[PDB]
Amino acid sequence: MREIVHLQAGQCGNQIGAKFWEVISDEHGIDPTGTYHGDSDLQLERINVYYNEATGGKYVPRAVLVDLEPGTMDSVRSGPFGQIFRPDNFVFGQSGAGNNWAKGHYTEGAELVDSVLDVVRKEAESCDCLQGFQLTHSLGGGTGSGMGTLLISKIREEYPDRIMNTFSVVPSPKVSDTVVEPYNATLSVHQLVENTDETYCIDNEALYDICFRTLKLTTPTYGDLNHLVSATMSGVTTCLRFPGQLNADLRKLAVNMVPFPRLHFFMPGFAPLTSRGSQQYRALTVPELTQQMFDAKNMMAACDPRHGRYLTVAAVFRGRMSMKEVDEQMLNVQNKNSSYFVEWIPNNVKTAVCDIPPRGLKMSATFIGNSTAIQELFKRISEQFTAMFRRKAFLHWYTGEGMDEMEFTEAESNMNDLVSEYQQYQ
Amino acid sequence: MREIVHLQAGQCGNQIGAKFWEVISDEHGIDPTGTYHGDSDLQLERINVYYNEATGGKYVPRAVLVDLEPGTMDSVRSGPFGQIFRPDNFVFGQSGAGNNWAKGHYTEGAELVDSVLDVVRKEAESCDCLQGFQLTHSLGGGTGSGMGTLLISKIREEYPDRIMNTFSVVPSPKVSDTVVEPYNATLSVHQLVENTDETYCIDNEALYDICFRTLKLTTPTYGDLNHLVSATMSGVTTCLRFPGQLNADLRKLAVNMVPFPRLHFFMPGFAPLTSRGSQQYRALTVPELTQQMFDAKNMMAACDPRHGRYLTVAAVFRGRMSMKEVDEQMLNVQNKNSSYFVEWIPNNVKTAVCDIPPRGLKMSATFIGNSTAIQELFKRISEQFTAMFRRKAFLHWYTGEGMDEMEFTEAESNMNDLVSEYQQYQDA
Amino acid sequence: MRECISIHVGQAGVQIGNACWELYCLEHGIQPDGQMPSFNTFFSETGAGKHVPRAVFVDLEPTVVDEVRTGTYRQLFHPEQLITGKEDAANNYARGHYTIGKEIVDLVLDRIRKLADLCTGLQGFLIFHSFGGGTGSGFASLLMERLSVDYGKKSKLEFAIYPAPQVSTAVVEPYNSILTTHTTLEHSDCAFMVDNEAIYDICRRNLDIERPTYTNLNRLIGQIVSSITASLRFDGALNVDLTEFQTNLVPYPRIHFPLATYAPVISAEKAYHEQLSVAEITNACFEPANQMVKCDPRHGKYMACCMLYRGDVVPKDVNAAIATIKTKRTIQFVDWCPTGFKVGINYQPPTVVPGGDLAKVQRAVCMLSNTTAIAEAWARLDHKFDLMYAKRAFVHWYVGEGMEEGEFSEAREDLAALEKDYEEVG
Amino acid sequence: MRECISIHVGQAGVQIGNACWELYCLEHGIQPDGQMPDSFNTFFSETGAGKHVPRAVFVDLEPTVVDEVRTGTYRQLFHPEQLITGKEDAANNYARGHYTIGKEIVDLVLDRIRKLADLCTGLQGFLIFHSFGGGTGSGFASLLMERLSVDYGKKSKLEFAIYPAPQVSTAVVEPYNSILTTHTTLEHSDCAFMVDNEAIYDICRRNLDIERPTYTNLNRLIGQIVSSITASLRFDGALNVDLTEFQTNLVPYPRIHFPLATYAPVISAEKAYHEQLSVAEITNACFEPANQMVKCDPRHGKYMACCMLYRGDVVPKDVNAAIATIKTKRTIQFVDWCPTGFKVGINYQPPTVVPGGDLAKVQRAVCMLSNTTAIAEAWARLDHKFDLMYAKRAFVHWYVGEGMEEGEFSEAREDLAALEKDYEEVGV
Amino acid sequence: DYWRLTDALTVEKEKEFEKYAREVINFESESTKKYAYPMVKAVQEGVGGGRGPPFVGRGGIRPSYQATDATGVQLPCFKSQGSKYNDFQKSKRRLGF
Ligand SMILES: Nc1nc2c(ncn2[C@@H]2O[C@H](COP(=O)(O)OP(=O)(O)OP(=O)(O)O)[C@@H](O)[C@H]2O)c(=O)[nH]1
Ligand SMILES: Nc1nc2c(ncn2[C@@H]2O[C@H](COP(=O)(O)OP(=O)(O)OP(=O)(O)O)[C@@H](O)[C@H]2O)c(=O)[nH]1
Ligand SMILES: Nc1nc2c(ncn2[C@@H]2O[C@H](COP(=O)(O)OP(=O)(O)O)[C@@H](O)[C@H]2O)c(=O)[nH]1
Ligand SMILES: Nc1nc2c(ncn2[C@@H]2O[C@H](COP(=O)(O)OP(=O)(O)O)[C@@H](O)[C@H]2O)c(=O)[nH]1
Ligand SMILES: [Mg+2]
Ligand SMILES: [Mg+2]
Repeated sequence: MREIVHLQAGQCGNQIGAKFWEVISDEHGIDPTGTYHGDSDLQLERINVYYNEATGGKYVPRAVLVDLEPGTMDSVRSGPFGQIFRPDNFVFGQSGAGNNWAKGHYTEGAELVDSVLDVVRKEAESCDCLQGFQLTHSLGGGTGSGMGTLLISKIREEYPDRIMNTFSVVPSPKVSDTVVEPYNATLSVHQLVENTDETYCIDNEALYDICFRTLKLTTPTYGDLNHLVSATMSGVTTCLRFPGQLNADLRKLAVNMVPFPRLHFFMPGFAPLTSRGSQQYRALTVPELTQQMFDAKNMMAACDPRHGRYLTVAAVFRGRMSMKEVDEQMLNVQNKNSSYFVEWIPNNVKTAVCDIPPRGLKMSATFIGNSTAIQELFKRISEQFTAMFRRKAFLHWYTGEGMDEMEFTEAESNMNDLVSEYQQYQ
Repeated sequence: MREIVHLQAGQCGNQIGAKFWEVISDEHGIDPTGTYHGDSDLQLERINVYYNEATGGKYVPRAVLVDLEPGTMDSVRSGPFGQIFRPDNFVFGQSGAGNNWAKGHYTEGAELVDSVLDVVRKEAESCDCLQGFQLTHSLGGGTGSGMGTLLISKIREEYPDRIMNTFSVVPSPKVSDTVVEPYNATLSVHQLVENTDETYCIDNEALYDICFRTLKLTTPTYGDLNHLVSATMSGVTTCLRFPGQLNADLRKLAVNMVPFPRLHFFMPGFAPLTSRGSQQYRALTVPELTQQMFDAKNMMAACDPRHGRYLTVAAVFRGRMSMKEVDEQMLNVQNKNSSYFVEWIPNNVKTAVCDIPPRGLKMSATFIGNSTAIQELFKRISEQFTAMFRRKAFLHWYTGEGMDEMEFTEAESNMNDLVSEYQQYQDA
Repeated sequence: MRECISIHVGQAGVQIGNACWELYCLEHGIQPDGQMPSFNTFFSETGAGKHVPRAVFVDLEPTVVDEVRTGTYRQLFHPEQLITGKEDAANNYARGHYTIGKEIVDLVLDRIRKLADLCTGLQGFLIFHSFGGGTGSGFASLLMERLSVDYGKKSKLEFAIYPAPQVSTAVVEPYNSILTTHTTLEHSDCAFMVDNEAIYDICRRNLDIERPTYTNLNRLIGQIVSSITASLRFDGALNVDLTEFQTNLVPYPRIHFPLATYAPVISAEKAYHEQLSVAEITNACFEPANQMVKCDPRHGKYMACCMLYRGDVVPKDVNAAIATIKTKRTIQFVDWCPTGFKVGINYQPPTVVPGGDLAKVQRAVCMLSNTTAIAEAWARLDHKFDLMYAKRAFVHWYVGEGMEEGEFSEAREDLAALEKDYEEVG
Repeated sequence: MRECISIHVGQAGVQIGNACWELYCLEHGIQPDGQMPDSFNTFFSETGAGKHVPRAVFVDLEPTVVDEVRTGTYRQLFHPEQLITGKEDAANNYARGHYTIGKEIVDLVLDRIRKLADLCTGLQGFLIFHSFGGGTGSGFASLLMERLSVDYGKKSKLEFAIYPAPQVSTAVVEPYNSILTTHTTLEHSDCAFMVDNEAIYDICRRNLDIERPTYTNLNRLIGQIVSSITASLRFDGALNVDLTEFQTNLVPYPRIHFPLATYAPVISAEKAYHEQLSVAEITNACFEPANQMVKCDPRHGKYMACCMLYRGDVVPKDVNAAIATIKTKRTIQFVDWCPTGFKVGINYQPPTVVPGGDLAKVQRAVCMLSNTTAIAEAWARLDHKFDLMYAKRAFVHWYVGEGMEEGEFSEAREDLAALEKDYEEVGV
Repeated sequence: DYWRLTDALTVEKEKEFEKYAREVINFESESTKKYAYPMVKAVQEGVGGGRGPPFVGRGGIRPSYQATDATGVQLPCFKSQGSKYNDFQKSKRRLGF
């Protein structure tokens, strides 16, 4: 009726989705066995969006876990909800790419699409009415950055009308763990602009900034980072799974979020993160959510929106509120920070309400927005890729795969054309 | 509705602000836990002036604690009312100023001004109708005397109409703890004249003199000194928080006070101060309050008003009273000591009544007045600052920060221009 | 499933392999018989339920391997795996490459062929030898040459003793060293050049042992190889395979010579009195006085750094240490690497042998920097070989063995060209 | 948080370290092993095994002095790598310690200070202790300031050291080292704490009734001085004074960074039995020339700045009363360019007592740091002696044979004529 | 009561692992007590990164104080008398009010 298939690419994608599938299983009251132990009828009313029915009152995630190395599948099923996934949905190869975009995209990509596409088509023919698939991957890897681009291109030909969201992981320049990282990001964003309806730019560094300051966690592991990135995309589709006073879904936002097809990159935002000491002195109010929402430190991307102009704003609220406060806070923030908003679009903010609160919490809010600050990231990649590509450095690994040299030039041309028309819209 | 945000600068400011947040917590019946344990409905009707709501029936002070040294906050937090303040309001750093006005105002303050500006704007946008902010600091420091001037300059540009009152601490010449204290003071009062609606000059030595004589305390600590200033300034807004026979506010006093914008320095006075032996033989009467107040010993500044001319007088009263004596005493003191009052303005006395008595006490009164005695402080600083600048002593500390030398002169030139026109108001 | 096969050659190869294998046995809990009272990457199961080391010890002298044959681990090891010769080269690359190799080339090749048949998915070939001994030089050269055409894609790691710049156990070592470099240039993927004198200085200075020995050195060699292989053996938040850290170490086909470092290395008595944390250990990895090759990277410029933490460690502290080391002007980077780090984390702390020297420590670090400061050692060797070849000393030995004397000048010119290429990078 | 690192130089530096750190162990409560059965972080550092490690660099050019510490009671208190030794010493030669022998161990010490600076997050300043007499304490010490000045331009560099006593002397070639060291304590020092042992000799015998004192008895008193300076940093107080606070309020010009210290009261337990201790009594002893720790009389000079550190059971009331009495004394002269030259500092915790010491357990204490121009006569005596040495060309062959130019002697001698002249300009 | 219920739930969930934490300490301290120091440091660290005294009114909550440029060093308590507060009532009878 409106179903989503959870594509999963890379070690980063596998760990992110594994934390995600646990989170909504808590939300829908699904045990590790796969049955329903929940209490409310709404906890099992629209669970068919992500789950598929099995005998014995059992439900299976509609996820296709893909990676080029089998060394991560063990840790996937070693986790809490490791046995909830169907084993036939696990698709993986033997030899990885070694963070080489070339190897994942072309050489060891060619044989593994057929197993992925057959599994993807099987879940595609399972549900009657698909809203769209969902893929999480990293732009600094060899499979998520590499292989991860290829299956997107083929499913656009196979399924053009379906919504295509990507919670990609953009590498950071201040903190980076890969030397060939700019080369992979150079050849992946070109695939993003051509074939993607919307992209969510996440950054691990800004996640690390939040936990140090906003949460003040002493020892933040990647599970904590996976907890945040699962929470925001849980807030994307909570209005889909549960009724609200003002309903919305992916297509309500995506149509309202894309003024022109070339621009589909957004930075998300989650309102109630407070440290344990911050729990003691607060009053839970909608203005407090909005105040923490627009503070530039709350963004988990690597771009401050105060240097850019704001194209379009989304604010999706999870729980029970009164919208007169919600409309007054959107109106208050629109007029006050007038310089940061574009003038050719009055009323840049889109609002949505989801009646069901997040589990364990009373009030929350989720935020999506497109601003001129995202172009700060792309040229920042260009300063490093061109520094690499001028001396033909690290090229024989790519050149040994079998492509020619103009692909870097056209990928460099595409994002330079991207930021140029992005600068014109400022 | 009518809200106040407390700006807190320096070790002096942090301690007195902590003392001030305790007395009104006792007044508004707020436990160190944070909830409300009071008995009277009027104890909780206007608590939103200083407190903000927190879930679970809790109220948080609307304070912004600032200092350049991190160890002062731990003394604030280890204080008994240390778990009443929200931690995000606390803003500080590890690099101090070393009693240098220049380091606070330019070098190290520039990295911290952004965060406190975020905090005060957060508290400003919280309340619907803000009357103004409130900063308390010392002129003998490096943070409150230093970057505290920089905070004031910014928020006047951001919020011009809002009131900006300062219970600033002016250093004493007879007892001092800093040699560059005239240097910081001369570079601070010039920031005061340009950007401040009203200022109250409290001297610690005058506070020291009072407990030497009026209270006869054997070992009064600075907490006692913190106790007087909190009680003095709680009497400023007791009419604001609680209705009275004749209501008044900060803007009611300030508009009725300031004849020309260049003059906003005053000496405050407090009525109910008696030693233990004085409690045995007394009668709580209106004249005794008025009689005690106009004696120059009670005053917490280092200026004798008998050497100057009282420009205007504001006298607010706390507790339930009649206006028969209140008017009969102010008229009596106006006529008797005519030479100490200017002739250009009749009826210099401004009066206000607050019905609610102070906690645990019956009668009280608070007074704010402008006189021609205040230059006894300013010009005596000029007897120091000029006699320290001509040889360029202690200048490399200030010169190493990157500023010029014309700034000392212009601050001095403004201070000589300040007194000179104000001299002219004495003989007018 | 990941597999690394040992191809150790020479007296150094045999002693180092016995070292590394006692560390592997104590790590995996295997008793000296080969019975357990993770492991599969090095061991292999048998019908009798024993665990079989995947090592090929090859030597031209019998006694070095007969010491193992009568050692404790005799029943643990394979009589067929241990390959011995009757007559040695006696520090003669020509003997080792032309006269004595062909007798047992076929036997060694067949042994590694059966080991590769036993393995299913081969990750790597770890090959240990020396640049001084005629055996460890010429035999290593020929087995690289044939192994390259036997397995084109399978990666070949090259751990080898380089002659020390001051102390030497041979006079005819530089001829073998200059003649061997062709194979480590055109038949190697990574090279881990080591001189003894650096480890000598390290163990005297830090470890307080005034009279160490070759087994004391081999303990640290086994420790660094174990820390390299720990990500394959056990779980980590960021597992690092061989392909990943070779890709983020090798920019060009001619530059595959990184320098290594292990920290912390302190005795237990001094380990009583200091905190060991991420910042201190990563600062100790950067000191020129702790470098295991006699050169100062401060005289050169780092252009790649692979990083392998181990034990009790948090990525927050990892990123903080990365920021701290990046904010240092004494440490330089080449202009074409704004981001030159390859970070990996493993959970299990490094184990300890009884009778060893390092104390048991909860967190450790292994550093692998590719820089341009290594070329000065090759320059010293070039001067020494030039003043060797000027008077044509010891030439008669090799000529009687039967090689062509122009190969000496060809190797000298080739290493000069390699130094010139390193100058071009620098 | 605040941290202090000791870079004591010389055998004397090793010995005062032994005295200081035993005292530091007693106040916080460190066992001889190093476990408690954060006031300690400024001196100690936590380990993985939870050991609290001294943050001092013991550096010496001879093995025997530091090896005694290696076999002392606190052998398992100090890190063995930290105690840096030298195989050969200079033997009362500045030149050997500054041009030949120092260079072998320059880096190894300089790697240590960096590693100690690694452990600390916010570093306040550096405590460097040495002696002007010994070659290592003069030669090796002079070079290290020159290098750490460019390594840490902003970090404070305190200097307690030992000046040659104007009559008694343990060396003949001491003035050559003493003169050639004065250049470094001018352009590579922030403060200085010159002391002759003879002044301590007179004070201890006169006051503490120990007719046969040893060097440890002296080092206990110097440890009390350093303890009093850091006491406001280690523990809370009404007026906490950090390192930068009194660096600013003691130094009028960059060329003038030589105050004189004074500690009081210093009296035996039998002596303490019969006499009352009060703030006025204990502060009056601080201005007595016979109790001064430098052989000069400030009554022959003028104070331009006095720094005041109250410790123990002290009250701000008696603080101001004592200041009032001292300001009313013609015997105490002040410069015309500092009317307020008292820098008040108040701490709560009383100074602890070491078993086997000389000071009895007292409740209140005072510390004095007065800069005056009467110190300049002591340098003139050194100029009087060293010049009459240097004309005779004696011991010149020793220094010239090391490899330094003989013209630096005249330049160093010429310098101190300018420093003495500058102190005369302030005296006008 | 909804937030009051969650307050008691936080007390409930913090307790249950403390039993699981404690039984390892008693099991580990079966041979020698010379070696139980890191447990005592671990179970006395407190809820959150705080160094000062616990607040019994709020349930032992230790709020942190981390606002210091990019460093964020936690504030340590130098330790003092920490005397009971004036209440403004003790002095008012000390001053006779
Ligand atoms: N690090 C280390 N080096 C060794 C060891 N054994 C030998 N070497 C080095 O190897 C060099 C000589 O070669 P060997 O390993 O002894 O013997 P080989 O490799 O079989 O070559 P040939 O002597 O010609 O037979 C010496 O210079 C040593 O530096 C060892 O156990 N550890
Ligand atoms: N206050 C004090 N001064 C000392 C002490 N020991 C030595 N001195 C002074 O230091 C001078 C000699 O320097 P030393 O510390 O003994 O030796 P050094 O500094 O290492 O220099 P060299 O003797 O050349 O090695 C003597 O003239 C004393 O005046 C001490 O224990 N306490
Ligand atoms: N935020 C986040 N990032 C992760 C996590 N796990 C891995 N990563 C990132 O993923 C990158 C490595 O991805 P990789 O395994 O090469 O991707 P693949 O080639 O597609 O399999 C690293 O740079 C990590 O920063 C996680 O749990 N959270
Ligand atoms: N009246 C009063 N004055 C105080 C108190 N605490 C400190 N002071 C004064 O404040 C001055 C030092 O302030 P300082 O810490 O340098 O201010 P900052 O630089 O703004 O932090 C001293 O001269 C004291 O007289 C107090 O509790 N009450
Ligand atoms: Mg051999
Ligand atoms: Mg000596």
